[PDB]
Amino acid sequence: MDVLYSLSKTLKDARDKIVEGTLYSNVSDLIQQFNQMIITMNGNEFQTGGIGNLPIRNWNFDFGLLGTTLLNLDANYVETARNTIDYFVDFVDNVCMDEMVRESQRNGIAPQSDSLRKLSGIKFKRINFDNSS
Amino acid sequence: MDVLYSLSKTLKDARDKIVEGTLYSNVSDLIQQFNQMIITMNGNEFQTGGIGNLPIRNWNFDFGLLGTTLLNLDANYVETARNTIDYFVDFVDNVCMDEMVRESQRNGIAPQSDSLRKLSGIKFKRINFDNSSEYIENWNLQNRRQRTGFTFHKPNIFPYSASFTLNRSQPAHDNLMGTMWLNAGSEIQVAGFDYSCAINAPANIQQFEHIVQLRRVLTTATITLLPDAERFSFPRVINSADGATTWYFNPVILRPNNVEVEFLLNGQIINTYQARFGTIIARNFDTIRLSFQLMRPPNMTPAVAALFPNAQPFEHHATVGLTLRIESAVCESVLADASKTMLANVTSVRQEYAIPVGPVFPPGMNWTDLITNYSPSREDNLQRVFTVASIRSMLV
Amino acid sequence: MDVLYSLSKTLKDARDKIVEGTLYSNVSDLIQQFNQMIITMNGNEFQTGGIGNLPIRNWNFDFGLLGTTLLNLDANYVETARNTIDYFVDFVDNVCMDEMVRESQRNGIAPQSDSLRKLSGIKFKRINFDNSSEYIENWNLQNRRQRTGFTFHKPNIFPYSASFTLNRSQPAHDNLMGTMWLNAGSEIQVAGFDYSCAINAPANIQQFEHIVQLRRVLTTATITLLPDAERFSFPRVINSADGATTWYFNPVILRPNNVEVEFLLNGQIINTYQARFGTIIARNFDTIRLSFQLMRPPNMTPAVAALFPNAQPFEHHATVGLTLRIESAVCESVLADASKTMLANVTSVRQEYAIPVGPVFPPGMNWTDLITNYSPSREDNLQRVFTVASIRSMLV
Amino acid sequence: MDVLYSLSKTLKDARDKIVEGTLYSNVSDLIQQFNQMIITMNGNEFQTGGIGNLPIRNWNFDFGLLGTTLLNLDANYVETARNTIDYFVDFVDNVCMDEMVRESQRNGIAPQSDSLRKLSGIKFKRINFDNSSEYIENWNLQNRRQRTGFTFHKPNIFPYSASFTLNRSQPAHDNLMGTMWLNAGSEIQVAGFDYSCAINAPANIQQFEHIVQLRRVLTTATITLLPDAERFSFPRVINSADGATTWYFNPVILRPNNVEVEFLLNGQIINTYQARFGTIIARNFDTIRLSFQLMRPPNMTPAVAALFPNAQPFEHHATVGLTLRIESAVCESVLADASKTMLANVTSVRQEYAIPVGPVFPPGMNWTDLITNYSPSREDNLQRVFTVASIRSMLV
Amino acid sequence: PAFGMQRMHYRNGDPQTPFQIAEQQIQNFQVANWLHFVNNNQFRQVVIDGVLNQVLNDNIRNGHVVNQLMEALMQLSRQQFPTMPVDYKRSIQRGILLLSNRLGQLVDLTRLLAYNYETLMACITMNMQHVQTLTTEKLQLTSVTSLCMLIGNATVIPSPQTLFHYYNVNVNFHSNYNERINDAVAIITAANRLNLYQKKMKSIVEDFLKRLQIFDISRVPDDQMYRLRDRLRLLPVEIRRLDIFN
Ligand SMILES: [Cl-]
Ligand SMILES: [Zn+2]
Ligand SMILES: [Zn+2]
Ligand SMILES: [Zn+2]
Ligand SMILES: [Zn+2]
Repeated sequence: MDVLYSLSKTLKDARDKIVEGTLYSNVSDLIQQFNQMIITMNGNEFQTGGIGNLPIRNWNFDFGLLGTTLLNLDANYVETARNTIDYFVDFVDNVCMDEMVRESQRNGIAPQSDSLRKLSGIKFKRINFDNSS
Repeated sequence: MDVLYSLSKTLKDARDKIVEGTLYSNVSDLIQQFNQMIITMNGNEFQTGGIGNLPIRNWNFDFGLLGTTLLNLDANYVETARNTIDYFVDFVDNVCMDEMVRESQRNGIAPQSDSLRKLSGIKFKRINFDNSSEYIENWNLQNRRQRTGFTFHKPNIFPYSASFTLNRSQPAHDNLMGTMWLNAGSEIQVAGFDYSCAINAPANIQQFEHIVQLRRVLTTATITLLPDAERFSFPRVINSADGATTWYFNPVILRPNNVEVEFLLNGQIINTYQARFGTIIARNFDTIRLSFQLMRPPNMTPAVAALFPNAQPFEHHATVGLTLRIESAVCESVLADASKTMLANVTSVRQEYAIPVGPVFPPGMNWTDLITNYSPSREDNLQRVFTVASIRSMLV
Repeated sequence: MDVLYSLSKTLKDARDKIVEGTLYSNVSDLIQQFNQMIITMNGNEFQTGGIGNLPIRNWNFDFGLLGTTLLNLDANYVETARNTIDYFVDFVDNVCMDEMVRESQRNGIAPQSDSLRKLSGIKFKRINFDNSSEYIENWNLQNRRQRTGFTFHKPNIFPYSASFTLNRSQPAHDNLMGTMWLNAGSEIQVAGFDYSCAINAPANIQQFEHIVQLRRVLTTATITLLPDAERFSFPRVINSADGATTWYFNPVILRPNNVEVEFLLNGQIINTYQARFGTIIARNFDTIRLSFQLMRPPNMTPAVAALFPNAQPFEHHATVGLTLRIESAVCESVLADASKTMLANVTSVRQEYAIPVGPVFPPGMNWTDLITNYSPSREDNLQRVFTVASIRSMLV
Repeated sequence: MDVLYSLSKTLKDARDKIVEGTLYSNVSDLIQQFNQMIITMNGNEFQTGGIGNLPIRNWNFDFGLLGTTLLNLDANYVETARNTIDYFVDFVDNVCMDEMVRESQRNGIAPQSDSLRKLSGIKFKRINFDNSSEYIENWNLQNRRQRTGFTFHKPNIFPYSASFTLNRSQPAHDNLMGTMWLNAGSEIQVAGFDYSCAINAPANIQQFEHIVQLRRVLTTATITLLPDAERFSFPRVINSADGATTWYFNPVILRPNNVEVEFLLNGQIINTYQARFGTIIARNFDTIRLSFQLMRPPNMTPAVAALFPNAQPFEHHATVGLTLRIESAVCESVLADASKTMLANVTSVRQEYAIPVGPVFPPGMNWTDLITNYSPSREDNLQRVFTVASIRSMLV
Repeated sequence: PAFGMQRMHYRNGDPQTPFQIAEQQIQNFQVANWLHFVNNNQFRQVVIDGVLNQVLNDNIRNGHVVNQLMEALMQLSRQQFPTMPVDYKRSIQRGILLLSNRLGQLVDLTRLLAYNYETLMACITMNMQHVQTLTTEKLQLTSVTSLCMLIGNATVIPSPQTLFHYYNVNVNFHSNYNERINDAVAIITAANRLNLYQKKMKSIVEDFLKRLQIFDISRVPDDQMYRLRDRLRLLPVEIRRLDIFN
């Protein structure tokens, strides 16, 4: 849950902060968090399930890191970031939907969908950051 | 818009964060953003306000920067910052007011005032940073034509409408069958009245219908549905449909029967609730169809039997009611609502400066007329001025 | 879309420019664009789908580049280029067909076919070049939320409707007052008939009003307005509103009186033409109000005075008319018109391969049903399929 | 005009071609042309507006060139180009609107707005490049004293006129011989009616003639000629010529006899069509002469023989007709037509900004009044504003 | 020349520097953004512990802005140089890349320079007033080339004893300056209050300047000597000296 929340929070921050013309000092920590997310997610396969009419979806992560070395973000940077962000947002939305439609009588606080159970592994704990909501 | 929002956000962050005693590492990025704003604005002349009674104001920027190597901010530092902050807040407020009082039929989403047009230049794009507010986020997503929605607590989606329809009528208005409804804000109160209590209706059941077509699609909406309409449950004297004569309504409330709510989108049944009261969820709809029925109680106690005779005169009129309150919803377009101040802010600015009526909005920013005729051009202009009003309320 | 359009545009340029004897300098830039397309497409597998009766087709690209060695193109060069172009045209036409026969309710503007989804990947952006067509220009402007413009000669904006309203009627249908209209395509023919010739009207004037709501806003519209309505000026036997009986209409045409044509936007008056006939301009409107009057002639010659008695029976029913043709207009949404072939191409492709009815379009691609219920989802899907149809018609 | 068109054409090419991913070789010449535009416009101040409600707008041009080297265009390149293009497109739109709202009796072809007069200076001639549109091409050909040609689908060459002439008449208006016609746009319906059915006409034939003088010569004109006139073939209560009384018309349509359509130039017969219907070609003419005869049927059936008595009263009036529709023609002068929007654009711009009536055009740019008195000064001003409107349409 | 632009006909006395004009006239984002930084990388003023300090933009202190420079000059290495003879173009681009490919060393050098500046500036006690001086220190750009092409990764910071010595010399100079000001003011005010109208305050000012130890008094212009007298007259007398005088 905290990992899914951190993925979503990183993506929302990236959508709000990685904008054309902005100073790199506005996004440095966000860029580091985003790259940590990409590194942790790269190489992992996910399947969002086919409960009900929810389509079965498969997700593969092989993305380049967001660049440093710009004083101000330009349009090329925003375009690359937007491609990656759009894919990640689609994945996180599908994971959230797949979790939202499941339930168990006992241990109902624990994750139910396969993707969120996978994301509960230790290897993804690196993604986790500010849990402020 | 992004640049104006970034200016306002920088000024708000400067007010909140550039405070006495704070670690410089708390403010380093903000100080950099603030200095970039100063640098970008220095040497630029702006003119705001040549419309209505909004006075002509000229803005020049020759401000110094803020230091970058002390460890803790002191009172000297805050004093150095505050005068610049005040001038910039005044400028941003005037730019927002200048934009709010302007409209265009062709490109209402595009900037209208001179200052916001100059701020659309590429050189000012360096000021742009974290666009995290709901309105600016929706602005950026809508510019990209991505799916994005505004979240409203009690959206004012229904134009004010207190009307009635008579299915059975005659000049004396003593045996009337029909419906009366109030549509206001996020509330629908509807009531079907039968004066004969469906005495001669087939199966002693009288069906009432009410259709409300929303001007914009609502999604993920929470609805409270209660089985009475307190607005149409007391004696009333009501004008005739042409205003020639007044008729009398003397309700006695019976519980509505076969209560059905159909939330529809493009004429398709999306959500259906039968005999369900309290909280219901309508995921995606543009039309609300309420079907209800007055059923004669087959068994009546002597008082109840006296209320409803077999034939005229009918003095106690059998009424069934429904109340529908949209507590919260999501709409891809902007709307007035009970929580926000955007509409009120824009109206206040327009009234305080005697803005002449333009070709987009109704006079006085009347919401009933605006939501009755919520055209795409009106939606564009309204999103622009509401985003500007949200940017202004960040500082004022 | 931009990539698919660029592919088709490159193929069309190659077909028109790679001809025997032509200077290489005539084609150098085209050859570079074509070779870039070859490089980008090489090694990519595509499948055009099997919806309906469209055959499943697989596409593999392993083509060599076009040569750069000739000063003038010879026949061998043209033949090699023709072979490669033929394969690419087959692929683009199949992709366009696979896109046209698909629709979506959630995101109907987004690509639906798998190949167009693959072509939206960044790797294919190198193919993209000159987007000069009206439909691709509108597509790109819409993607940026800019003011779009589609120019239509005789836009098919009115759904077919041949109806009448009787404001005064009786079961024998001999003293009838009302209107009959045909709304078809770009044409409106309306006619107000009074059987008593306004003998007992308050000032010997019978007012008729016709309100036509356009499903989309039209701008820069050239409109021919003519006094008579030739369609409602001959004897007719007309079904009753419930189809129970048939009534008789024996028109005699008088000159319409106080002809007032209003073009309204958001219920506000934009254009007004009083007693004006011929060509008029409606700059921006979404509603047409035609108000006309049957005025009893104050003076009549004996034959005229004989046509119109003082009381029933009435044999010659005084009819006034109006005809309103939209010759040209501009709309922000796509529409069928009398010149463009987008709708016909989409319909022909859907019928040729027996595409099952989907959740967006009416079950024949029938235009009356589509324009009657022109929802935003329908508009999105229609813009997509019309853009793809234009891209296809560049090659096929 | 050539310079303004070159600005607009450069901007349109830049919009269509400077796109993400495209090869630099696709745009190299365009990039040079765009840079030349920037160089020529730099350091110049322009003012537009200040007439009617058109706002005053100042334009200052200080833009850099595009010098970046790339194999393919990226987002940075496109965004820089887009900023420059947006400013230039706004400027060109304002210059076009400023020129479209102005007129002069003397030298109405010459530029009227200050910005366009400044753009006519020699220093701006460097901007000039490809002039390929019909309107600018005709402008250049005319400036060269070369024969120009505007092609029109359904030219609006006939001013609206629904009139009649009575050759035999009396106060009772019961024994009338004459003609009635509608000349509207590209259509001419004419009908000769004899109430006696040529009972006493020499040889039992009544000859009708109708001369329509075109305000400008038409060439290469495709005409559809149909025997009957559906507009004058139903019962009609028509007004008196002076308006004192009304007369009655009860047509029974006979096929026109000895039909002769003569297309004349300077009173000489260029084309003649005798008993020919359907598509005909009038190659060059300024006048149309329609001559048609009502020939009393020598042999009638009893139902026919009963409609035409020997003497008055005459109840069924023998009407012959003709319909003449110019589907396409070529005129040396500019005209409204069914497919184009230049007139509509000019009228819309004048109405939206409340342009006061000037000394050249009629109020509201009414096409009937304009084309009835199509004077050389009016023609010059109209060609100017139509060329400007075509230039504006390329961008707006 | 890289972007094919017409050479700048710059005019002396223009309120804009050549780089300020170029920033507006150049459309490439790498070069324009680096130019924008250069156009605005002036000292910021801040008072720390009652001492005015000239401090740097944080992007200099962390060295991040060198990346932007790298970006700009990488763009310059890709440019066509339209009319330039190709051997000269190759040489220019390869020299650009010589600086470009030392990005890590240049970031390290910028950080080292900024850290040394800040640490040594901590030891300054008199306000760092920025004025354009009559004479300058001549800096060879070849020495800049040496520093940029030869710096390694060996960090060198001021020694603590070096910092203490620098601070002590600054404090001694500041204290002596104040004490000589006080002595001069006390003597001038005493001479005036004692009605010593033949006393020449010029000798007092000369003694004060000589005791400041860093002035060759023979090369002090007369107008500045008299201005110094005038400013010394306006100052109040230090409490201990004034009490002794009373
Ligand atoms: Cl509440
Ligand atoms: Zn509340
Ligand atoms: Zn009533
Ligand atoms: Zn009927
Ligand atoms: Zn007459």
